[PDB]
Amino acid sequence: VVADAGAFLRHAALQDIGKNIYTIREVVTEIRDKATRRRLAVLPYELRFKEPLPEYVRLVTEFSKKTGDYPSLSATDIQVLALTYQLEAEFVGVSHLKQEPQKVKVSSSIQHPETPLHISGFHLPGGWITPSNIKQIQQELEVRVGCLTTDFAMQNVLLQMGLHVLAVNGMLIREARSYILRCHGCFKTTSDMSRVFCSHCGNKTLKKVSVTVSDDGTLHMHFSRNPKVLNPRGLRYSLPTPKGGKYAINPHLTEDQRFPQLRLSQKARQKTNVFAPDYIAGVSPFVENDISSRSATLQVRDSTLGAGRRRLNPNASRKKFVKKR
Amino acid sequence: EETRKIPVPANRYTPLKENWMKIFTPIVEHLGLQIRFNLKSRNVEIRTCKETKDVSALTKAADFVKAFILGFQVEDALALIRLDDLFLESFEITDVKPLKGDHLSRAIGRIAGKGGKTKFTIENVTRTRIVLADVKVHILGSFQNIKMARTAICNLILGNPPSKVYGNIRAVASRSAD
Amino acid sequence: VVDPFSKKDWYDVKAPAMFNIRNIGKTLVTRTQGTKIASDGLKGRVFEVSLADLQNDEVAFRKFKLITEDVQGKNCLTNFHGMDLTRDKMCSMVKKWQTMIEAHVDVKTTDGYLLRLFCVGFTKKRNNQIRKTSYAQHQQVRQIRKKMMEIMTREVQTNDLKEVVNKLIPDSIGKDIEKACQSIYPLHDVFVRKVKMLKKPKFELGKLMELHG
Amino acid sequence: LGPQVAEGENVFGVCHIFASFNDTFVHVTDLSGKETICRVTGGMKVKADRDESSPYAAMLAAQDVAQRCKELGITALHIKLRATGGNRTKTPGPGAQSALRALARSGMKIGRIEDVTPIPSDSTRRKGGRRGRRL
Amino acid sequence: PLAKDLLHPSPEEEKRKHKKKRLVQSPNSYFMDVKCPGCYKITTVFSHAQTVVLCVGCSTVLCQPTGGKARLTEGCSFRRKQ
RNA sequence: CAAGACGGACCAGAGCGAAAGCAUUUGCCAAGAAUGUUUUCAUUAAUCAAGAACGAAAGUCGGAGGUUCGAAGACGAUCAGAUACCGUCGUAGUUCCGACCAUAAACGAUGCCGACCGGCGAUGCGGCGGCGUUAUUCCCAUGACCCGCCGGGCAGCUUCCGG
Ligand SMILES: [Zn+2]
Repeated sequence: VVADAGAFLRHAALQDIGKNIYTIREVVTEIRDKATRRRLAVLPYELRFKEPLPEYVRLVTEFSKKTGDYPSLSATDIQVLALTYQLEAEFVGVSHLKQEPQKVKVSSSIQHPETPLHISGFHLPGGWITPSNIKQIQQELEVRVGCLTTDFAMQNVLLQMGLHVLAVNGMLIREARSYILRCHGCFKTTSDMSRVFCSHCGNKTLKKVSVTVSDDGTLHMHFSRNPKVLNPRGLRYSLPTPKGGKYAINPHLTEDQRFPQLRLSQKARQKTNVFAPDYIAGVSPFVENDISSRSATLQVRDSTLGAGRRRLNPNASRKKFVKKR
Repeated sequence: EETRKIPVPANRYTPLKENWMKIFTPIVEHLGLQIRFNLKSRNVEIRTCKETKDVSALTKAADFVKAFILGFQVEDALALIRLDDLFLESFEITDVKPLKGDHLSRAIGRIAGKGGKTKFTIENVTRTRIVLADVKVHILGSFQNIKMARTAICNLILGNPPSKVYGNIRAVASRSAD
Repeated sequence: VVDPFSKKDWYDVKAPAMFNIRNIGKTLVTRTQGTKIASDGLKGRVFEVSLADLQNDEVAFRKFKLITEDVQGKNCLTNFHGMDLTRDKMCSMVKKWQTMIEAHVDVKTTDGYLLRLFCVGFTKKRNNQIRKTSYAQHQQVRQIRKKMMEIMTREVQTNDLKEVVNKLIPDSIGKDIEKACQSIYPLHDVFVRKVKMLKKPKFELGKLMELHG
Repeated sequence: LGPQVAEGENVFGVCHIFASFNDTFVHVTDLSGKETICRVTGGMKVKADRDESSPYAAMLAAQDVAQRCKELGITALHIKLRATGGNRTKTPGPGAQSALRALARSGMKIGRIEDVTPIPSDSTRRKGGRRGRRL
Repeated sequence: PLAKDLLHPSPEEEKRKHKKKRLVQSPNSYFMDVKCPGCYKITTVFSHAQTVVLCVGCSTVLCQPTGGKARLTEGCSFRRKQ
């Protein structure tokens, strides 16, 4: 029972479920959540710290770069993987695990990658969200040793190599359903769904591809056989000359170009929380907007705001009196 | 058990998809209601269950999700869940004044102002939230606050400059015993 | 001083045999006071009933107007008067980047009920489309409108109210229009949006019996 | 006094909630709609023309009309929300929302919510001039 | 830009251009020889023919006028002349 | 039930027209740009004093009609001085027919025709070339999408061409 940081973020109190609890210092000390550090001094102390061996982290990296997941992995992640590897090797016999895993099998469909399947509240033609089910919706929930990993990359490598891992649910998991980003220029796959530029060739070219991994160790990934996904419509447009200074915003063509620092003030990024015990004493129902600061005059916006505006093609026609920032 | 269904437009599908968990978590935890999103009819459907705590919570949920769909932020309709006396007046810009074409667009501009600042200024004086659909204006707040915001907005789209609007709305807020 | 509601009577009102749910509900009527007859007072009422209150399997965005025509001792039989769509549905159907095509016909059925049919249909953005708008040209729109007019004219003139109403409950007309108009331009959301009762023949009793049971 | 219906089945009424820009109207009728059971205006509760369109007046109207339906035996109501419509504003105001919330609060089952305002196909000329309306 | 051999452009480039904006004017049409499936009589038909043409020894339509190129009836064979 | 009115949402920096202007269905009438042509005429052209047609709204004559709105006008509120704002009603007018007037911020505050000088990809119409998905796999063409190209347009973005 090797606990990853995902169980600690989700308040997964599975300490009574297992007995061989082993954790890393750098998977518990980096968490900036206050409630986790609060409950850490409250939770019963039967977890213990263990260090992996350099040979086993070397082997774990050796087949993890054959799985095609090594750029997506992190150092403490490899610590967790090789810790579980060492525990299952030292307790259980080593003949269960298999190395140099299976090949991929390609089977595409007509469905869009943005089809809203496997969302709990979404239902095509009954799927309801009940307070009996709010504790149930975590993931695709299906003996002695296991993992408490929430990342798909960890589940992927642990299941390709062959360990039975589990979730916040007490029962061991069977299938892994998720999405990955694949470059369609260099054909390199990254398990990090947040990024937009690929690590290999750096173009803004990652696209979603669905991946399902069975309990045997066989993986199959579905592409989308849809002409809308691979369409060069809104891609070539005339670019402005690069401007410098403290105020210039650039069209963001590379993943690591140096942008000028344009942050928001504290009052500008306060969101009203309504379930605070002292919210009712507020003279206004809402947090007051910020108009006085210099960031308000410069029309500085959050990264989240204006997402569908970027998805419009620049070679189009907007409204006559509107200006796009 | 009874239910309410509310529709969603095409442009409001993605904000519903992104903020989905922040929508259905207070509906299912504090109110105790079943919720789903019918994709064929494109309707958010909320029904009462056996473990619903009290009546009129379904109407709170309907107001919450409808306010989110109209364009308000998820926190601003969580305010509708918690508070009692909050309402939604909405009206067309061409209602008070017959405007055609470009003039109408300029009216929209002076509801926003530069950078939206004028709009935010009203949100500081009337203590309300205001959402601009393409020809429509939605106000969320208390009744006298909604009326104050509506007078300010109608003063803006009859030609009055923002300075007179700020002065008048601050005077009215001063006499409002706030 | 005197409560006028002690002089009132509660009659039961029932749906025709076309629909699964019969019991529409209760109806208030003043008592017979010698001069005016209580049965004559309620003989010209229009009942607004949703389709969800008429059949369990069907959809709820359709409304039926029903005329009460006879009184059977605290029992009211209704006759079909009209059909309409929910305004919430109609508000949801009108999207911007598409073309709305509307048609209307004045058509007489076999048993003499002269009706007015309205049909609406929206242009559809297809599966692999990249363009924002899905506008159809004027001649294509005219051809679609024509095809609706002969479809409704053909499928009303040869039937009676039993078959017409049994067509309007699952909307065979809309699906037939959608199937037939695929050769001109693919359509998104086509329905018979409103049905009006222009003319009725002479009122009988055996017709209501065979319509109800 | 009331219908002779068992405790399982419920009877339906149609509550025309008409929230004009001066008061509110609560017109509870039969499913036919011809005969009125009750109608509580804003002006029947508050003795002030300033408070005529207040949500408090609509709340009191909804409470009194729900008491009237419980005295007769109406237990579930369909709702037809209305604004002034026509040339004027089409969207129902805060008074209609307050009345519906107060009527749902007082133990009454809600059926179908229907936004029936007299929306013109093509309007006549507006009440104000070319200058405008509402200050 | 600033270095273009206007005297000798590539044939793809001149084929792309408008027929009056070529270096030397040349039409986009031709004269096609059509053979009916029934008769053996060969007929010269202009590629953008505006009139409906009938076979001399068959009295059958060969092409139908359109906005641009006249479309051929089904079963007829055509060969471009030089 | 009737009366006159208005053609919302679809409605867009989309289209047409010399401009003012033009938005329910269908039928008729006479026009029009563009595109396509290895058709015909062979300079027949451009701008145009004099002169001639059209010309928003408001207004004036003769007829009809008056639903809404509504200048003037009548009241009601409001004040050291209010005689503009606000509320109710309402005349001419707003509607149609036939005669008048020729005026607008009748604006792109930018004459018309013709040539050359950077780039880009969206859209409307027409034409050309095409793997494919579709009309429940359509038996052939045809409509809708998709990818390029050319011509005329309504526009946009970008640029230290130069002003
Ligand atoms: Zn790449």
